[PDB]
Amino acid sequence: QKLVFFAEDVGSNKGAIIGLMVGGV
Amino acid sequence: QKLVFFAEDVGSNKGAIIGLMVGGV
Amino acid sequence: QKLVFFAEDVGSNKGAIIGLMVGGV
Amino acid sequence: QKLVFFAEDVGSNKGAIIGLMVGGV
Amino acid sequence: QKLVFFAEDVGSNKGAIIGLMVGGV
Amino acid sequence: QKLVFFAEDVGSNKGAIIGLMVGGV
Repeated sequence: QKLVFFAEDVGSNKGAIIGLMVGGV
Repeated sequence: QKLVFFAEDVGSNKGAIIGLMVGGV
Repeated sequence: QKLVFFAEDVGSNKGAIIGLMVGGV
Repeated sequence: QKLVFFAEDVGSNKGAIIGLMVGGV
Repeated sequence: QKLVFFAEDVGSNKGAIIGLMVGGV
Repeated sequence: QKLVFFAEDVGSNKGAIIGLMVGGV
């Protein structure tokens, strides 16, 4: 008997998350 | 009998998280 | 019998987390 | 002249993030 | 002239982050 | 002229971060 439980990149961020961006005012 | 429990990159951040960015005012 | 329990990069930060950035005022 | 820059819960976690959960084997 | 830069819960964790949880084997 | 720069709970942890938890083997 062999069992494998595999989970990867769960709720993970590998990119850009930005609330807001303003070049100027 | 063989059992494997594997979990990787759970809730992990490998990118940029920024609340806000302003180039100037 | 063989059992393996492995967990990596759980809640870990390997990138930039910044509350705010202002280039100037 | 009044400026406001406001951000909340940017990339934040509220609630459960679970890679895997097994009741039993 | 009044400026405000405000940020909260940026990349913060509230609640549980669990890589793996097994009731028993 | 009044400027405010405000940040809270940046990359902070409240609650449990658990890599793995096993009831018993």
